[PDB]
Amino acid sequence: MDDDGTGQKQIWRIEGSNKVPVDPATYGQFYGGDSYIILYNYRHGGRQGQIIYNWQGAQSTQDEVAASAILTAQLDEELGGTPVQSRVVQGKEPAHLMSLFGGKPMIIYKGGTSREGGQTAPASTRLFQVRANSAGATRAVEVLPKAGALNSNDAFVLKTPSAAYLWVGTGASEAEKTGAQELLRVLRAQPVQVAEGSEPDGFWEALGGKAAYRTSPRLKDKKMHPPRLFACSNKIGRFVIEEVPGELMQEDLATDDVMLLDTWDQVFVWVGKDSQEEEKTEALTSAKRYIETDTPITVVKQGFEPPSFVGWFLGWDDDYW
Ligand SMILES: [Ca+2]
Ligand SMILES: [Ca+2]
Ligand SMILES: [Ca+2]
Repeated sequence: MDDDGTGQKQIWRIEGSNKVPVDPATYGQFYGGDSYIILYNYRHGGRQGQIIYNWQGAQSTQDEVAASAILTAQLDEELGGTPVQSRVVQGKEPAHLMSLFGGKPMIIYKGGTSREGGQTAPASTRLFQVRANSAGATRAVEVLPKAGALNSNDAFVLKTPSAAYLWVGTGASEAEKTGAQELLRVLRAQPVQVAEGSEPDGFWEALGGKAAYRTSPRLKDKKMHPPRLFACSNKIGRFVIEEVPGELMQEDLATDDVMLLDTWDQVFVWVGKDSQEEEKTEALTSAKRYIETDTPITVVKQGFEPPSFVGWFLGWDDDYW
């Protein structure tokens, strides 16, 4: 897609069985608990065009997903069947969708709406993980405001009732720092800038006390062989290993298989709780083989992941499974 992302867009959120307009002043901000529809009208190389992006937040329920399916069939038909359709889950957005918000980062809040509970209110202390990919696309994902949630590879924003902080990992890029600044503008708070290793007492206090967090040599490295995740499985009748692209999300770890995370200087073998013995044995064999064609191999179990592993994921919830 060569279009520059500056065409007219409309964004609706799924609320029960309806789609409901989102405040246009907040375009680029989404609730991870919800599902959205973006109708993007553009003009490129002489001709007009249309795309519908169906965006699914990582905590969106199965009924929201079914309701957007009907809602998109309705929109498609209202428009005469003219648009290009594309389904997208959180963290796997193509470049073109990321460009729609004017160089701003996509911001993803905790919470959302449901038929039962309505619109959740924002917490009074919130933490945001700001990560950008090789190509400069930036995502700011809200997580639980604990010290353990930090990782040296990224920038973070911390907003309390009384103060705001912009924490900067040793490994954080300039695109991640810029993105944190833009989140801070949307939050209407002015930051105290904080480098990793020289945090003020107020920063730790606001996170609930100082603690160990997600770090390693590789996570700390600025230079960036950026890490690769693989799914290993014998569910089809034989053992195979395929790559999982896009941002590393916790949903990508298949709980009935074994996963390999290659951070170059190390290889993690994550073992799903419903994976079979043979999947782990063969994955250990394949990792060892891949390494020797040119390094610790660390085995980790679902629910008992060390911080060196978890730091590579964009958002982690300890009560996800
Ligand atoms: Ca929801
Ligand atoms: Ca980073
Ligand atoms: Ca399996």
